[PDB]
Parts: sequence; C-alpha cells; structure tokens
Amino acid sequence: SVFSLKIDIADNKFFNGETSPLFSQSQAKLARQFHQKIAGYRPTPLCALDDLANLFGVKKILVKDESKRFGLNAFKMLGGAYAIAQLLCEKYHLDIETLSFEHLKNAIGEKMTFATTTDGNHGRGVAWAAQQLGQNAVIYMPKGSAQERVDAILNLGAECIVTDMNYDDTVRLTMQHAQQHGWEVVQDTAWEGYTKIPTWIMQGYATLADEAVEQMREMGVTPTHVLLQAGVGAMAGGVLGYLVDVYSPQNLHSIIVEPDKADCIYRSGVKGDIVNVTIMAGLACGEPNPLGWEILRNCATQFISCQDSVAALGMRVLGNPYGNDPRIISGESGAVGLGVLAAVHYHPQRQSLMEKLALNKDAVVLVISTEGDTDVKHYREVVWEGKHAVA
Amino acid sequence: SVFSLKIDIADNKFFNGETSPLFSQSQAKLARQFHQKIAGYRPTPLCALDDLANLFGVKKILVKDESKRFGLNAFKMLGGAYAIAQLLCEKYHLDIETLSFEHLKNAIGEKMTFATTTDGNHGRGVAWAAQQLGQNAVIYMPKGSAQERVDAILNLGAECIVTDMNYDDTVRLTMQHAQQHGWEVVQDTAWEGYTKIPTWIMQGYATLADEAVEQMREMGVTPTHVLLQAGVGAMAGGVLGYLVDVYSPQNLHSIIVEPDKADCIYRSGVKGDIVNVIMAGLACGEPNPLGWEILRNCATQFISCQDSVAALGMRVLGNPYGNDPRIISGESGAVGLGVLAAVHYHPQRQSLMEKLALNKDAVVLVISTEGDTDVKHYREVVWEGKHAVA
Repeated sequence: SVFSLKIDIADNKFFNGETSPLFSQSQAKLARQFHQKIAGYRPTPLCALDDLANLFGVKKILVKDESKRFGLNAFKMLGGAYAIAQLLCEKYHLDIETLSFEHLKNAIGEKMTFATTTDGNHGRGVAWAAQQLGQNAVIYMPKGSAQERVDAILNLGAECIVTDMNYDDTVRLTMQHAQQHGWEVVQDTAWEGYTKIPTWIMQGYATLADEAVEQMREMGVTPTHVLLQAGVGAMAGGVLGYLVDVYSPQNLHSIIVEPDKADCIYRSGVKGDIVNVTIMAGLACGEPNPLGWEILRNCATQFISCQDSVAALGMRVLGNPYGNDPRIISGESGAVGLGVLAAVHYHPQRQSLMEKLALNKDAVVLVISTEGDTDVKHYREVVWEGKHAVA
Repeated sequence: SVFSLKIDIADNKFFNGETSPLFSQSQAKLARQFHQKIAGYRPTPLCALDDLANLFGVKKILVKDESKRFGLNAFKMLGGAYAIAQLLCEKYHLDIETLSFEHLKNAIGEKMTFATTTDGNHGRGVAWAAQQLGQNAVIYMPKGSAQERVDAILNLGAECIVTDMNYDDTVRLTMQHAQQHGWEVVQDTAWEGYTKIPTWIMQGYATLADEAVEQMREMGVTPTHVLLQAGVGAMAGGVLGYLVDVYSPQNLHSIIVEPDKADCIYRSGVKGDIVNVIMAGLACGEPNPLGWEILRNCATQFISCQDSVAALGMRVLGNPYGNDPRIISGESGAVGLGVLAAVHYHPQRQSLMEKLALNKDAVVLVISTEGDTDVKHYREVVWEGKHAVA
C-alpha cells in the first residue's frame, strides 16, 4: 500500500537556460524527413493515461510508446540508422535527401563495416540499418547479456560476439579491433575525437520528440513536465534539446531519471562536471555523454537517482493500466520514468515529494517509454512473477 | 524463471460418475430464462487466451469473465437473486416462470427482510436483489473484512455490520438475529434443515455454465478440462452439475481448486467424508453437503495450492501474453488460471501436465469468478508484486 523506494531529487544548480542550435527543431525535422521515407514508418502512439493521472493527482500523463518503432521494439534506430545513412552519404558522395535503400542493399563495390558495443537496443538499430543498407555489422556485447537480444542481432545478419568483460571493457575491445581491421566505430556516446556520429544519433532521436509535440498539439495540450530516463544522456540531450526549443527551458519542468548504481548524470549535476561511475539494460553509463551533458547541465530542472525496483514498478503499472487507460508493453529501462511517478504516489512523503517536483492538479506530464519487452523472460518475471517487488 | 509453488493434486478415489437431475441442463435454462428478464442482462465474455495456450502447451484456454456480471464485478448474483425471487414468489403465491422481473419489482405484499453472512460477493448479490425488489437486507461480515466490500453493500441501501468474530461464528449470529426479528436467512451453503435456498442458488449459478456452453458451441470447440475454484463448493457443484449433464463426467476432466489454508473439499476427497477446516470468497470451514455430493461423484481431481498461485493468476490475466484479451481477476477469481501458470513454470512441468492430462489437444475452461472487488489488494498484487513467487 504505502511504501518507501529510494527517490533522490536534486535541483540543477548549474541551470542557465542556454538552448542548443545544434540539437533543435530544424535538425529533428530534417532527420524525420529521412525516417518518413523508410518503409513501414508510422508515428509511435502517444497514449493518454487519464485514469492514472487522476489517481496520481495530476491533469494528464502522456506516454510515447517507442515499442511501436517499426519492428525494433525500441526507439534507438531513430539515431543509429540516421547516423549510418549520413556516414554512407559522406564517404560515398551522396545526398541524404535523395537516398534509395534498394540501391545500396543490392549494389556491389566497397562495403563498410560498422562496429559497436551494446547491451541491447543500440546495436540492434546498428545491425538493422547495416542490413537495410547492404553493409556489415560487428556487434559486441558484455558478459551476462540476454540470449534473446544476441539472437535479435544475429537475425539481422550481423556478427554478434558475447565477451566475458563488462560494458566499459567491451567498448575498448570494439575500438581496438576497429583500428586493427579498419572498422567504423558507431557508438551512441561522445569523447575527444569522436562527436560527429553521436551528434547525428541525438538529432535522429529527436524525431520522437517532434512526433510527441505534433501529437500533443493534436490533443490541444501543452506539457508542463517531462521525465527522461538517461544512460549516457544521448536521448535525454537530443529530446530535451528539441522540447526546450519548442516550449522554452524555463516553462518546462524537466526531470532526468537514473538508477542509483550508475547515476552518472546525477553525480555530475552535483559536482558540476563529468563524474565516472549489473544495472538495467539500456541505462548503463560509466561516463556521461559530453554532447548530452551540455544540454542537461544547461536546461535540466532536476536529476533523480532511484532504486532499481522503481523501474519494475513502472513496468507493472504500464502493463496493467488503471481504469480504462490503454495498455503499454514497457521494458525495464523504458518504464523507469513512469515508475518514478508511481513510487512518489505510494510514498509516505507523497506530498513533499510532489511539492519538490512541482507536481499538482494542473500538471501535464510527458513520459517516454523507450523500449518494449526486449527481454521477454525478464519482462514476464517482473509482471507475472513479481520479481523485484516492493517489500 | 523456474519455480516451485505448492500444487498438490489428488485423484478422486470416490468418483462414480453419478449425475444430478436436480443440477442439470433443465433447471439451469429455467434460471437463465429468469435472468434474461433482468435489466442489463448480457452473456459474460468467454475470452480465448490463444497465445497463452500456445505457451502453456495446450490447444485452448477459455476464461469465463464474471467481472462483467450485471455491474456487480462477480458471478454471485446469479444465485442470490434467483433464490430471493423464488422466496418472494412463494410468499406472494406467484409463478416465477410466467412473469417478468419488472413485475416482481412493483409487486404488492408484506415486506420481507433478507439476512446473510458474507466475506464479499454473496452478500452483495443479496443486497442487490433486495434493493431491486423493494425489500430489506441485513448483511453481516466477519472480522478482517475489506472496507470497500462493506461500502459496496452499504451503497445498495442495505445494512452492513462488521463483527469481531470469524466467518463460522458470524453465520451463527446471523441465524440468531434472524430468528429474533423474523428475517429470512439467505446463505450460499447448506446444512441440516436448510437446503432449499442453497439449491436455488446453485441452480442460479448454472446460468454462467449454460452461457459458456453456448459460446463454446458458437466457437465450435468442446472442453476437455474444467478448473473450478471452491469456497464452500456451491459454484463448483452447480457448474460441474450442469457441465457433467452436457458432456458426461467421464469425458470432462474436472479439477477443483482450493487454497491450502481452507482446502476443505480437498481434505474431504483424501480422507472420505466431510472434513471441517484465506482469500475472500474461497473461505470454507465446512463443505457444502449439496456441493460435495456432486464433486465426490463427478470431480476428477482436487487441488490444494499455495496462496501465491492465486496472485500469479491475477497478474497473468491482467497482463496477458501476446495478443490475448486482458481480464481483471480478483484473488479468488484467478486461482484456477494461476494453477495452469504454476504448472508451466514448475520444474516437474512434464509430470504435472501428465497427471492433469494436459496436452496439445486440451481445451481448458477456466472460471474467473470475480474482478477487482478489492481494488487496494488487486493493485498491490499486480503493481507492487505482493505475494510474489520469490
């Protein structure tokens, strides 16, 4: 009934409201015009959870269901595929606004090999895009990675190698093999000497944000809040950067949500610079994304560091909705944002927590469900077996 | 995940295949003819869980969703209302088969008062029928009753008294008060000197089985199995009575499901005679003699299970697999389905399926007796993971 899950809320002291022309409206619209051309494109549902909002004491909760993003069960292709197409156009002297998928898929000549490390969705997007554009993909995964996710990459004609090292140590192996064999590294994070690719990725991600805005205008509503789950901060940066260019950073109460075992952005928001940090697949960090960090440091209202089981709570609430609300299949990393709202509601200190997050009877909350049931074994263990329960 | 929840299966050593003409197709159709005259009547969905059936390794799983029964969120009114209408007709010397429910609503006579003990749905059905027919109802509830269930009865214009005694003791207090004030006792269990009302109730319940059979024939399927959750045994006896008249007891693999804290019918099936011994609705204490007679004769197997089996079923029904339809099922409503899921994830899956005669050709009828009658408890199970497996 009433229960306490670790919810740490910290105000962003380093907020200045400086927007980014690099990650704004214009780039997202260009990126979406690329996605519109892909076969089977459809804006993912923005589900209105009216009855859950009434229970939580807010006006509306809106969930962007990225499990419907093609047949990928996750949002990540929006960035990965866009970056891969841009690399193709740069190296093979082509224009992005006039690319043919059947042209590259069938044609002969020089083949690119895209190398990346993933714990799930990113590498699947990279593998997908490589298959669609007739290229090669070598995807590395850390120890303890789910076989279903490995199989999903293999079913896209990509090479997939499971190592006995952790994520961070697997990334370096991908890099060392890439320079050795002449592979092109496609990571969803930035470092010194590597910002081109992750920029396109974040611009690509913002398609969902452009879709969301269009759908919220269709509903005739203006969002007051947005929760964004952050691993390295690539999605949060890209999506917030777009949303902030639409609604202004001062009039959007943005909340960044992280698990407390890898809360890299949270710890960075405390110190004021980059802090280095097993966890839920998708939200692993190690070290924050500089391009994403620049957005959040400037425009994020609050950072949240929360207990693991908050994500599990979100999965169940979305999978078994309240009242007559539509049902959403949401994976562990995809539900943690929604999980926060539920953990606050059932908390003993509900009132003071809602006060801090500026949540009231007028609040209109945007929520992003980043993935569906990418690991069905885990998903059903949570929703049916009650794994990672409350008490 | 692989896990072991207590699923004790006992073969019925007293099975003889003797049907009951008192609980057959004929009375059930008479009861349904009556229900069809009540405002808001609609056959409750028989949901096909095709994708779940494929996962569990059976042909089909069909769930009778009684949460849709007349806006009461449970099946029980089918019995309660029928018995109360019968009594009203007796007092006023009317023929129940030749008149409408609206005629009974505006009927003229001396005012009756109906008294009953319940831990949820039975009393709610009694309270409901009394309001419809302009009569009174005094409902007693045992200690540790949910407030929402108390309110649901109070919202029907009936009296509702929460006691400090258990179910069995509260039954006695209801009988005592009814003799004291001259009320009509309407209980869903039988005993010596009291079989008329429970018979009508069990005959009334059978409407759901009649609907289900019609729906299954519409689908073009024949059930090989049926799981029936049992509190006192009235539903199981009434439904199995009808089903056994339709398909024969030798051709329907019937399984009675009980929580181990009140597995009165299970314990009666192992020992011999009536054994006097939890989730609201499946509390027993003493088995229904009218019900036990049907199960002893026609039930294939009895199941005594862990409470977490029910919670498992709740979650599986409320968050369906693949493209299956979603069903809101309360703790006592979900335990039949829970058994199937507990078997699937069991290490001894193969032997348990073998014992229950579940295979690729099995067509399993499940009854979801109630929806989320306790919204607090329901959301603790499906969201908070209360009564988790591990």
